[PDB]
Amino acid sequence: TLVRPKPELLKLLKSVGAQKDTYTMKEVLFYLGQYIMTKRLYDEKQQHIVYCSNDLLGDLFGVPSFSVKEHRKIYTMIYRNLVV
Amino acid sequence: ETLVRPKPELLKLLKSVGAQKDTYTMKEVLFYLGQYIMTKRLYDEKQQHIVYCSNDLLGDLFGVPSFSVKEHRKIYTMIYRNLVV
Ligand SMILES: Cc1c(Cl)ccc2c(/C=C3\NC(=O)N(Cc4ccc(F)c(F)c4)C3=O)c[nH]c12
Ligand SMILES: Cc1c(Cl)ccc2c(/C=C3\NC(=O)N(Cc4ccc(F)c(F)c4)C3=O)c[nH]c12
Repeated sequence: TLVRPKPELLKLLKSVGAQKDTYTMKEVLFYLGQYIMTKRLYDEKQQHIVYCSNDLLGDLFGVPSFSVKEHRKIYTMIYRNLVV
Repeated sequence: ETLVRPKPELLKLLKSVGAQKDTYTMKEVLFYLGQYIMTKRLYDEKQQHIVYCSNDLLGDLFGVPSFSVKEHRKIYTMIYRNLVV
C-alpha cells in the first residue's frame, strides 16, 4: 500500500536515510521516529510528546507540538504531505 | 571524547541494529540501545520512559524485566556490567 511525500517531506525522510518515493504508512512512520530520535524532538520529561516549532517537521504539521499517543490526527498531518 | 570497551554480550546486540566498531563512546552505545528499543518496540505505549526488556536479549543482559530512562545514574550501573574496560 505504498506512497509519496511531497517534495519537502521526502527530503525529510531522506535526511534519515530513505532512498525511495514509495512507503506504507507503517513504513513511513518508522522513518519519522528516526527524525525525532536523532533530533531529540521529544520532551525528556513528557516522553510521548513531541516538540517541532524550530524544526522543519514543525512546519509540515503546522503544529509546534503534538503527542504521538493520538493517531486520529497524527495521520491527518501526514496526508497533508503526501501527494495522496 | 572517551571511548569504552563493551562485553561480548552487548556487542552482539549493537551489531543487530547496525553498529560496526568494536570500539564505542557512551553517547555511541546509548545511540544503538536507542535504535534497538525502538525497532523491537520495547517501551510502553502509555508509559514512554519505561522500557520492558522482560523476555529479550537486552533484559537478559541488563538482568531485568523493565526499567526507566528517567533514572540516570541508575541506567549507568547497568550499562557498565557490559563493558570489558
Ligand atoms: C515520541 C518518540 C519518538 Cl516518535 C521517537 C523516539 C522517542 C524517544 C527516544 C529516546 N528517549 C530517550 O531517552 N532516548 C535515549 C536513550 C537511548 C538508549 C537508552 F537505553 C536509554 F535509556 C535512553 C531515546 O533514544 C523518546 N520519545 C520518542
Ligand atoms: C525511551 C525510548 C527509546 Cl530508548 C527508543 C525509542 C523510543 C520511542 C519510540 C516511539 N514512540 C512512539 O510513540 N513511536 C511511534 C511514532 C513514530 C513516529 C511518529 F511520527 C509518531 F507520530 C509516532 C515511536 O516509534 C519512545 N520512547 C523511546
